[PDB]
Amino acid sequence: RWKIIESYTFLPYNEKWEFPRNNLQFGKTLGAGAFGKVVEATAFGLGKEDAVLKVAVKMLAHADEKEALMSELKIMSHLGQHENIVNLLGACTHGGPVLVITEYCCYGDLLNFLRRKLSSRDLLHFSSQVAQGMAFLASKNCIHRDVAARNVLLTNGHVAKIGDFGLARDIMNDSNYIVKGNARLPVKWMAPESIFDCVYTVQSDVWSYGILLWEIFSLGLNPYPGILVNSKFYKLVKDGYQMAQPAFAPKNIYSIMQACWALEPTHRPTFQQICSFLQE
Ligand SMILES: Cc1nc(NC(=O)NC(=O)C(C)(C)C)ccc1Oc1ccnc(-c2cnn(C)c2)c1
Ligand SMILES: [Cl-]
Ligand SMILES: [Cl-]
Ligand SMILES: [Cl-]
Ligand SMILES: [Cl-]
Ligand code: NA
Repeated sequence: RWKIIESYTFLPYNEKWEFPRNNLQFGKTLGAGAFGKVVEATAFGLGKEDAVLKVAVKMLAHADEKEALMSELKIMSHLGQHENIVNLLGACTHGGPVLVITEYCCYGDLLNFLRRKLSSRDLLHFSSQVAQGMAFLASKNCIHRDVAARNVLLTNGHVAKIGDFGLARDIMNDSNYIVKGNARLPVKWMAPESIFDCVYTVQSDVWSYGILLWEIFSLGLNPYPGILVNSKFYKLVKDGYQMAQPAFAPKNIYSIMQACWALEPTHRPTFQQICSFLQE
C-alpha cells in the first residue's frame, strides 16, 4: 500500500470525517478482494452542502486487518483534497464495521476502458492528469507503490484520478501479481531497486509511471508482451532492456517513458517536470 516518506513531512483519526452510517443505501459491488470489497452507494447529506452525491464505500479478516483500514483512512485524511486523486469524503468508525467513503468514478478503470475502445488529445489528457495526481502525492512525500493503469479511474468528464483498490482488489487471482515471500507484487511495474533491493521512493513511482505511459499508448497491452517473468526477465532489467516505443506514442512521449526508465533513480525526472513537459 501507499506510505508516507521522510517537500517536508511533520496520526490518529479525526472525528470531523465521521458520518452517520444511517444515511447510506448500498448498491452494486464495484470490486472485491482477499479481505475487502468496494460498493456503489448514496449518501444522504455530507457537508452543509447537504447533497445526495453518489459514492464508493470500502469495507472489510481479524484485527490484523482492522489496523490497516484505519491506517489507510489516516493517510487519506493527512493529504487532503486534489482533483486528480480519489478523495476521502467520509467514514463510519463507530456502531459497526469501518466504512470508508470516497468519490465515485462512473467510467471505472482506465485499463478496461482503454481495452473497450478517443484521440491522442485524450491520451495526452489522461497522461497529464495522472501526472498531476502523483505530483500531489509526491509533494506530501506520499508514495503509492502500485501505479498502474488498472488503478487509474475515470470520473465525470472521463477525467483521471489515481486511487488504489488495495483491500478491494483480488490480488490473489491476478497473475500480474507475482509471489515473493508473504507479499505479492506487480513486478512488471516495479523499478529494479524495488524488486532487488526492496527500496521504494517517489522516484520508484516514476518508474511505474513510465509503464502506465506504455499502457496508455498501447491501449492496454500487458507490458513486456509475451515475456514471462523468471530468470531471464530480471536479468533484462538488470541489463537495462526497455520496451519498444508503442504504436500511438508520439516520439516525444516515448522519450518521457525512457527518462522514467533510467536505472539510477536520481536521473529520472519528477512529476512536476513531467507535468511541465506536458504543458508544452
Ligand atoms: C479505486 C479506488 N481507489 C481508492 N483509492 C484511494 O483512495 N487512494 C488513495 O488515497 C491514494 C493515496 C492511493 C491516491 C479508494 C476507493 C476506490 O474504489 C473506487 C472508487 C471510485 N470508483 C470506483 C469504481 C469502480 N467501478 N466503477 C464503475 C466505479 C471504485
Ligand atoms: Cl459504538
Ligand atoms: Cl485535470
Ligand atoms: Cl492482462
Ligand atoms: Cl511521431
Ligand atoms: Na496473484
